[PDB]
Amino acid sequence: KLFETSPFDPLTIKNNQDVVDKLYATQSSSIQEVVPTKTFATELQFGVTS
Amino acid sequence: EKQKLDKLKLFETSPFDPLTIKNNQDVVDKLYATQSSSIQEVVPTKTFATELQF
Amino acid sequence: ELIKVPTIPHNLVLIQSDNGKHALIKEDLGQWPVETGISLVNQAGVFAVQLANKLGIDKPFVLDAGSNYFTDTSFIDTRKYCTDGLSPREIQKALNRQRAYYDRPELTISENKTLLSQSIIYPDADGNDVSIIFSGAMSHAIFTYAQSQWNKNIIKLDDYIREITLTVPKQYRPRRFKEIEHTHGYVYRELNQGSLLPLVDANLKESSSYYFKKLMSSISNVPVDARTLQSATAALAADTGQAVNRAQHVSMLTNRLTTANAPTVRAITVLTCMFKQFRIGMTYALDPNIMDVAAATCMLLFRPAQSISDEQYRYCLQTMAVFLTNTTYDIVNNDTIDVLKMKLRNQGWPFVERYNAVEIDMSVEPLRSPGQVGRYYNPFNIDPLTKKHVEDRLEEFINQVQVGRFRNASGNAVGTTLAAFLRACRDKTSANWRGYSVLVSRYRSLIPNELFESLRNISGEYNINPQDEHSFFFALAQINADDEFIGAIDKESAEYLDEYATLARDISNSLTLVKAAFGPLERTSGSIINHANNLNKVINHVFADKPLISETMLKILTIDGTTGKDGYRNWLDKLVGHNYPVYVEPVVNIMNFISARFVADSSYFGYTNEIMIMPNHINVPVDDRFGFRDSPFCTSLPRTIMGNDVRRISYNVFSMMEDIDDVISEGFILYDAYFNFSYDIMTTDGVTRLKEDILIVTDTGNDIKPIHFYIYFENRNDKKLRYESKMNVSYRLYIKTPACLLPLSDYMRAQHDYVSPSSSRVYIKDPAVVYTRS
Amino acid sequence: VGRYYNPFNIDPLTKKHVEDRLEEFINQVQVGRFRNASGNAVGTTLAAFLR
Amino acid sequence: CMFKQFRIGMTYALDPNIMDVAAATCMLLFRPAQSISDEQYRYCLQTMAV
Repeated sequence: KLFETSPFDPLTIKNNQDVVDKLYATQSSSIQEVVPTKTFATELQFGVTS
Repeated sequence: EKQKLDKLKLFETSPFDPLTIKNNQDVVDKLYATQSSSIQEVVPTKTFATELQF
Repeated sequence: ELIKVPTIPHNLVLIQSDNGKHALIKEDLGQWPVETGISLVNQAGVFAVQLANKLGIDKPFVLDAGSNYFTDTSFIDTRKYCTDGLSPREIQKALNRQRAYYDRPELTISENKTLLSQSIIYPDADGNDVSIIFSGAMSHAIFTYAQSQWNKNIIKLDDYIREITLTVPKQYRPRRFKEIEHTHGYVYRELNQGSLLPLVDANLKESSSYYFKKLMSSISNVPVDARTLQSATAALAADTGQAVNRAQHVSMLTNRLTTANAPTVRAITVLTCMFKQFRIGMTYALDPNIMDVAAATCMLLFRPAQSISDEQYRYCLQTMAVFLTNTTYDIVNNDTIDVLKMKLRNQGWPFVERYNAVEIDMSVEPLRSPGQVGRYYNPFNIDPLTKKHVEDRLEEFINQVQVGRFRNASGNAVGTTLAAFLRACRDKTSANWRGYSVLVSRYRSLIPNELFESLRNISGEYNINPQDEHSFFFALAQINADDEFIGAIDKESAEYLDEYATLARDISNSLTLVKAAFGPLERTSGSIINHANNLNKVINHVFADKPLISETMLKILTIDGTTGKDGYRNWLDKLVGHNYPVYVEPVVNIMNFISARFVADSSYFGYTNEIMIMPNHINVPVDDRFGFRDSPFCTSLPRTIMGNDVRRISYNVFSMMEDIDDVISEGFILYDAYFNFSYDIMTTDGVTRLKEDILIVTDTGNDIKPIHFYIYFENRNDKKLRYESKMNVSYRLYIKTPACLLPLSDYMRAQHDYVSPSSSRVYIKDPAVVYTRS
Repeated sequence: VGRYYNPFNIDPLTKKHVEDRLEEFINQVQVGRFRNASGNAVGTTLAAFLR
Repeated sequence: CMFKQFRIGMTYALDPNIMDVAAATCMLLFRPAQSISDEQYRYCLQTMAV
């Protein structure tokens, strides 16, 4: 078997967002270069609203 | 729980410890009263000594 | 978060008669009541906000109408027929009925294929999808303009990462991105930075107090490792000659060493080393003693020169000279800095100089300071390169103090005591400067450059007592950075980022409001009255319902003690007639576009600017394209009728009139007002007449009643209707033809194109490029 | 027609005090020492009241 | 070890602890020099220096 857990089922996805989300869900079952944690923001601006 | 915190803060609110307080008090206690009147005229009073050393 | 709009918001409505002879297409944008005597641009903007809300345009969005298509049954036709807009089936049915009236044959097969394939979706060169559909002109223009304005802020992920690459600190862990988010990642972020300097400059002490309070509440909880106070006291007592039987100066120094307020002094030190100019002063006792000299020496030696002001320097020198030089306060009241320095140096005291701290540049860019380099002062006047005090003769000066004679010709009690105390303080600072430097750097990373250069301590709330200063320098603690402290600091960094952004947005909104509302002020009364009334109206309106201003801004304005409305009112008044630059955001451009089109094309929104009233017995050229019977629409208002110019009257003059019968016996064009009107196009045939009378005469004045046309279609051979129109109606009202009305025959002008971006784009909600360490 | 003095010496055009150095004067009072031999915190109290 | 192109990186705290220096030395000794980047090498030296 190539994979212990498949990265995703090819039939379930319908667009690129779906495959990105499936990768983000399944990444815990693979060796990760950087284990995810809280993200840190350095630049953030709010535009004026209607 | 507040009593323990207060007792602990007593250590840091002053540079003395009960050991040093006892040592200092062992020096001026009964010193002024024991001496004669003439010597009493030329030595500090007990309250004065406590004020100086504390 | 971008909103994907699944359908194009067309507003085409097909109206056809029961006979089917006539048909037309109309744009429905609604009727908006417009007033007169007030400015039109303000009402235009007020209506433009609602119009944008109606079209799903106001909020940021992207178009996702590419997938709304089907394919024909025929095998040659591979074209993608779009399902949006006015469906070609409706136009086909209307045209078939129109040809059924005229006894013409129905549309052929070839014509049906030509018509039903008009609305189509085709790919574009770069991958976008262009959909051609039947839609109105106003909706098309507004939607396309809004699409462009919002597209101005969508940028690829790599470009955003490049833009924010300078500000990423070294210690945090880089965030891996999926390959799709690199090849096809797009982010919607505003990249213009709003200056916070208006608020900081206008009310300096409120902002300074707020930021200082938050920073010190943060700093006060830093864990430290400190030597026991009793141990240090024992060491100092052994160093000098300290005995309990005899009163001495060392006893006075070591009788009031308190560590209770150590965190406050620690936070004050961090604040002094963090900002560009943060003054601190001490008030010594009326009769100075050795504690005051120790504290003054500590301030002069280890506090930064920028922190000490010239008056504070003079006061410290005066106290030192009073203690050590056999003099009183009244002697040195008129003395200057040079005289005090010479007096203290003549007696042998060398600690009479201020010392400038040494700046260290931050590794990464300060936040909200594009293209700038930040710096902070190193604590305790220690040069990072040499790892010692800036003064290179400090040991020699301490030895000089040791061998000198102060307050007594014979005996070195004061000199020895002060030398021992200063040596202990110097050792503590030299050992512990590193942790304080690290803490100062980190807490400096939280404030931008505008706050670094602008914030000042003017309230004098944060002072240090002399006892606290000498105790803090004698028993200096070693700053220890734990993991929990770093995590809390990260949380506060996020909080500060959010609060800075909210402050910038609030400042921009306030600048826009103060530019749009209040004009110049004058020395004349009545102008002051008008300004006060307008200010009260503005404050009351902005604070009602959801407050315009954020809660953090209300907090920083209130911190003085005002009610929140008063502080905002004062700040708004202070901003009148500013020169601060402002940025035109996409939403402002969209509203301006919609308001300009509202002002220009008045017929689309149910109001005109001139009307005409003339008797039924005078023939009038009319727009006969639609086929209405006695159509109240003219292509343009007649300049000349029956060889003579048509009289024009302003609404005010017309209302003021008293001989309206004579002037109405001929008919006239009313102008200088915005006439609101409405119409109900009925499918059947009938007399075209208004719901109400044209005119109302009162002893006060004359008015024009609301206009509601009942439009009916026309059958030429109808004696009853012709006679009723000729005889029953005596006067008629004519307005310019609405631009939303459009015949069915020229339907090809309703064809319009909308472009939607490629479906392969993936959108990143959190464009952060780095992960927290733990 | 008539003329009256603007209360509190505020110019409507400047929308501030007539003196263009009030903030500098107030800080000068705040950081100054007035009666060193007798009394304390005179300057700070006066500065707070003035502000 | 198997793949030469794969690299190893490590991030230290703002104030290094004796654990951080221990990891820095352990990385420079018992890991291939080909799998340690020059920038990561400078970071480890800087951590040892501070």
